[PDB]
Amino acid sequence: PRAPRTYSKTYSTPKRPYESSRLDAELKLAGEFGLKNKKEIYRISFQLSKIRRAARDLLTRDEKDPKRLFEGNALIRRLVRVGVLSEDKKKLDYVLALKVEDFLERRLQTQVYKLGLAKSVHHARVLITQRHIAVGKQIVNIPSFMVRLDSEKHIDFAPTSPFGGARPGRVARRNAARKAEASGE
Amino acid sequence: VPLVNDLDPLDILYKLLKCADDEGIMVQEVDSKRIFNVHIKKFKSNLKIIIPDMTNFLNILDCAKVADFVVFGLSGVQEVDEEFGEQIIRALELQGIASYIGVISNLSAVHEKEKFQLDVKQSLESYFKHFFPSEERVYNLEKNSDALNVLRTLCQRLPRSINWRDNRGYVVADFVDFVETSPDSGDLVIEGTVRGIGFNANRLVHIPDFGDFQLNKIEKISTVFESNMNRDTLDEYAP
Amino acid sequence: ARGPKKHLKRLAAPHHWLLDKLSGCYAPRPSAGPHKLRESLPLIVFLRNRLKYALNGREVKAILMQRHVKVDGKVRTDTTYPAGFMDVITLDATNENFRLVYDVKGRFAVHRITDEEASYKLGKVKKVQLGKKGVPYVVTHDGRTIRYPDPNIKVNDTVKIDLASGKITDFIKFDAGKLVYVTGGRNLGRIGTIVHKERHDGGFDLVHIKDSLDNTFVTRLNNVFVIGEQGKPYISLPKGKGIKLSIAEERDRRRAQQGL
Amino acid sequence: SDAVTIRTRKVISNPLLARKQFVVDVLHPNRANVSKDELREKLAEVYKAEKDAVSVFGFRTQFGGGKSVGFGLVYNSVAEAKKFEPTYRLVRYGLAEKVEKASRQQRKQKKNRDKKIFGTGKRLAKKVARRNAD
RNA sequence: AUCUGGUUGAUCCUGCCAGUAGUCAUAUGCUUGUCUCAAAGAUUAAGCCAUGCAUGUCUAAGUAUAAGCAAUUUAUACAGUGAAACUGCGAAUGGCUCAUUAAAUCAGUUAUCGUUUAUUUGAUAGUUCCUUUACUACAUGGUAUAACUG
RNA sequence: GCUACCACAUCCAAGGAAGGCAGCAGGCGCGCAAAUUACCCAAUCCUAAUUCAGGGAGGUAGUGACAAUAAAUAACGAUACAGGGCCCAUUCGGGUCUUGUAAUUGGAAUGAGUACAAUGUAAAUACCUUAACGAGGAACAAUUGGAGGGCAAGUCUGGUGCCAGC
Repeated sequence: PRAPRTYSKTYSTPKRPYESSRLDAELKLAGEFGLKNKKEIYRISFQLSKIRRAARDLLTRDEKDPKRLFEGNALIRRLVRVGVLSEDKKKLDYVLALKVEDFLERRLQTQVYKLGLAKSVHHARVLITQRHIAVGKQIVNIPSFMVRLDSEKHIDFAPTSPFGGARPGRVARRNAARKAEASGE
Repeated sequence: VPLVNDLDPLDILYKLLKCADDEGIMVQEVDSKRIFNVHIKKFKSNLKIIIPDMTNFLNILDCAKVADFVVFGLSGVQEVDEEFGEQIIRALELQGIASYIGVISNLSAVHEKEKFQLDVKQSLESYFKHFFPSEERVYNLEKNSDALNVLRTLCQRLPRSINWRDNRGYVVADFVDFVETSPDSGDLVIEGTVRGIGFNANRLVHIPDFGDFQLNKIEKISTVFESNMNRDTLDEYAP
Repeated sequence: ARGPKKHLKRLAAPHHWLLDKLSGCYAPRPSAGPHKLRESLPLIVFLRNRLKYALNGREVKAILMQRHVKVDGKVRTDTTYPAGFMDVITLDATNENFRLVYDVKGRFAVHRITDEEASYKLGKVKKVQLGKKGVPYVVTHDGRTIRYPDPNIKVNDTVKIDLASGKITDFIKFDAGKLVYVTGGRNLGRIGTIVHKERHDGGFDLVHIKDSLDNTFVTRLNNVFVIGEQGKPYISLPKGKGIKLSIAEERDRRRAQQGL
Repeated sequence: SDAVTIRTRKVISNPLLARKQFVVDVLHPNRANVSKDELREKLAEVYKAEKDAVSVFGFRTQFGGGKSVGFGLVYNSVAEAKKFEPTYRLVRYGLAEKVEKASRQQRKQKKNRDKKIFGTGKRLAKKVARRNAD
């Protein structure tokens, strides 16, 4: 034998499948941000609905209760460090009215279009996938990075991509090898 | 049956017998012999190993139809040829045949890196996708562990053979000698083992390139029978 | 089964050794020796999971066969010899001397000591009896027997042992207000002093111990190891010195110390 | 063109096997994966030792080029490095030769049939040379 | 912390049958490009089994006249290496299955002032020729067998 | 490990002699129902007279839509013709837009795949890195299930009821 390897499932579908007032607000997020399927939106409601449950009972036990103070001021501290809670909303009741696009506005697909690198929200997810953008020194290629707050200011192009750096791709090299040698013949 | 003209089936035999755990069976049987009778002292079975001559073609066409397992060799340096290799494959299956094993002798010729000797197997699967959807493996006899379950299956199985050749009786010869009965006609002693259903003294026997000849007696040597006078019309145009 | 068992599986290994749960399938099983099974630490968990000197099992046997590693002034080559509490591990080709003693969160700590503290060893007193031909002896917690003691020694006291000749210098009694180490249970590794000790006839006796910051707790009698009189131990204590810090107090004490 | 920069981090002095072990970190912009022949001959002059007394292993190149991290170590004599280092690292370096035996299946079956002969077996040879002679 | 369709011409009820989601819950149908991690002859038959393997072991330190090798040399008892065999230790661990078993197993909890224990670690043994040194060795008693030859 | 009876079944010169896969690979049996007769002791650990020998225990691959995580199958222009559109509106167009489409036209990006090297590894295979190669993509082409009601989606044409309970 050996030890077993833990895993977890990360989303959850909803109870009523075909009812129309749900189906549109999911649609207007998938066109606003450009997400592939609605499994990507269930992924952000799961993660939210365990944050909300975690604060939902530290509120029940008393104040000046040392489990509220150790597990509270860490949950608050992690949400600000990625930049979802506002810096003036550092109180535990304020996380109970958090919303689902306050995480959706921190992905790399959304934080690169706002910071002036791509002309549309679909020019982001194809710029990232093809290894062009590199926070720090690291080419990432995941459209759901959830950028930390003190590293919003490091995003740029890559020191290998033809856009922000060296040699052109194998169209322009192929076109230069289609015309410059063909200038004599 | 080799499927290209430059092959050493005696060496393919010596790639089939190195994994048999005797040693003194291959070296003494080399000079000019095409029939072999060998007893396998591991799975406790005896084999009748034959090998025809590629210079003739007609001998190839009946050495299949005596047997029940046909070892189909392939090549690791070429593909098959149409008029001679592919036609002789199309020959035997259309006249009817029992089961068979496709196999490759040598895979030294492709370069000693591993992945290049992998896919050349997949190329050699080509004549078992449109010919037969009933056999998916090709056993590499250079591998010792692939060369053993090619010995497991022929010593321990027997397939559905043909219909018509089975239900009449057929003997292969082992010792043929002529003895004298008359200057008009003598006698041939034939030593062998009867396959099929048997041979009885009320009908005739044909051998190709010699034709039809009349028996006289039957003796089983570890049942002495004779030919009665109930013969048929031993002629061409019966009156 | 039919005889003794001889393998230890990986998840059943004792937790405070901190073997990672994916590298293999079995753990080292400690040999039969001076200290108990789940209260000790073999010489392979020391020399490759603490000091990081060796990278294999095959490297540890290459160290032990060169006759470097001693315990208590005696050479060992058993690759799972069971070193336990208060043992002295004297390497030679580095001139380092170690002493096995407890951490605060419940672990066996790396501790370097001098070249003069490594000449002796404490040990408590598990029983005192009258042997054959009328001589008495005394049994320590690691199993040393020593004949001819002073008569004033009783059980649960503490002796001091000289590792050279295997003999006694002096001893400490057991009463109220002494320095005490705690070697088993939940408050494991804390140091404090005796308030008083109540007794239950035919049961397990309880001591009450006060810290230095004056907060108290209770354990059974046998998890209590006397060290010295108040304010004066006989051994070199680790950092923290057996003070329990609450988890609130040790986040920010790590925060303000984070100035590197 | 290429700054093949060699850091050597977290060093430990090991006299119990007479060596130093350290984490090798190598920066190499605009190149793929500096080979072991360089990384062994580079470190010798940095530590003033023979080429044969150094060895390196375990190199993973980061996601997206540029560098590689791993391990190397070095003994203070070539007599020690033949004494302590595992013999498949020695055969990498052209230093120790490949032994050639049978496979693992052929020397299992070989010993199970020398479990049947009580002794040398020479007395058994003249027996079958008598009876199987006739 | 949620409900919708179906009894009557029409309405309120008791009431059940459809629907709706989940499954580390097994098969099955059509499809199937990438990276990481991976269960897998349990159910029915604790039914039957061809071939190969899974348990052996030596240090400077119990026994070497190999008619072994190396020869190489200070060595006339032996001394380098080293098959076979006696002696010592292990084979009671590990791995696999779930048939039996309902106060039994098993769990958390006690007891041995009611018992056996190879090993490991630490202590521990002037007294024993009839004798206090009288015949009868302590500068050291006796046969028997293995491998091997035939 | 051995010995008896019970149920089995193997070789035989017929005098006899041998046997237990609910260990690992593999069988022809059953059923709705479940992988290779492969490579090695490098790691994890156990045994031995012992650092050296042994280990289907255990590790590494093949077969694997059992389950779980990350996410390709297109993104940018031009004119064009439309409309809306905010405005210059005189009324034009003066700006800002948004689409709509124009087998209307342009150039850039890239890994699926292939493959020198190096790295990985006990040796290899693969993943990370990287020469040369690799697209208008019409072909490098997504599929399963439904379109009275419950329950998101059609007033559309064709059967003599070809190929009707549904």
